[PDB]
Amino acid sequence: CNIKNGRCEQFCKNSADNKVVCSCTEGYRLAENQKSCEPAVPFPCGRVSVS
Amino acid sequence: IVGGEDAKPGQFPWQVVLNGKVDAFCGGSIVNEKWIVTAAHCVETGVKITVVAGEHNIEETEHTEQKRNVIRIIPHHNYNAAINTYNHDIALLELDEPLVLNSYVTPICIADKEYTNIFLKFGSGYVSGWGRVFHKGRSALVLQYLRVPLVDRATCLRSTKFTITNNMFCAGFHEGGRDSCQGDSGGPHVTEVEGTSFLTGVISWGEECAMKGKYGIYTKVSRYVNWIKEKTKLT
Ligand SMILES: *C[C@@](*)(O)[C@H](CCCNC(N)=[NH2+])NC(=O)[C@@H]1CCCN1C(=O)[C@H](N)Cc1ccccc1
Ligand SMILES: [Ca+2]
Repeated sequence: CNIKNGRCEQFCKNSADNKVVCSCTEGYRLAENQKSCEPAVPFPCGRVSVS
Repeated sequence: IVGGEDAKPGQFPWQVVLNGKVDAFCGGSIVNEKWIVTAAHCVETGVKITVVAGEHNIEETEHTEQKRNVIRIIPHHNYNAAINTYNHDIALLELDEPLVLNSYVTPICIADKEYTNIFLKFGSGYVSGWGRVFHKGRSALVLQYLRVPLVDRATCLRSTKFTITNNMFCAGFHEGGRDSCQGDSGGPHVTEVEGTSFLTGVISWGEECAMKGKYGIYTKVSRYVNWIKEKTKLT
């Protein structure tokens, strides 16, 4: 998780064998690329959606 | 907010205003549909308070506002253990009926202790509110916001005779002119992490507003995120 947060968009934890597990805050889901966070509810926290 | 600018509607959809024996006396942030996080010094006493989410212009109607009554107030248990220190200046407000989340009414994200502190140390946060726009001057009609840089602890300490605890941080500009101010207390200090905003502070106290050599003082939310999560659970 040392550099660029393991390339996790939100949260990174050190697992084993040099590798990472990313995770996201409530209302988001770990995207299939296993790094990014995607909305899992209609109005997830912390997001501007008015445009 | 001194030296800030007008928010757009929905730009800070976690921001709420508090109304009571004084109108627009403090701000807060939406934790979830039932809970607001604010400053404990805004809600000493069991006097009645209302919360307005989806607020933009406090003298006009936007048809985005949601007004709720506060039925329970939980100041941090160590607030006012020591008088007039403003240590642990943070409180939770439970609403009588859930907010309805929408583009104008949206929670702020709250990371764990480690990541809230990492986000704070990114060093640039947004503060917002309807407080004074000049020191000893009038309050804002339209929500104001301002980006403030984090200030290092030693500089923070030298800037004031009052004590800065490890539950506080400083933010503002070495040259002054831009600051939170009276009426902004309880509102958010937030850090934007790739388009998602996280709560990193609560607007707490200062000496005058926007004076050169002085900084705004903020409650350090990383120290309180376990407590926030414990008390605001939905079931
Ligand atoms: C309750 C909040 O609206 C308010 C926020 C002020 C933020 N100021 C800056 N410059 N960012 N906080 C307060 O009013 C708190 C709690 C009550 C006292 N207080 C202060 O900020 C006083 N100004 C602290 C003080 C300084 C010098 C002498 C006496 C008191
Ligand atoms: Ca309005």
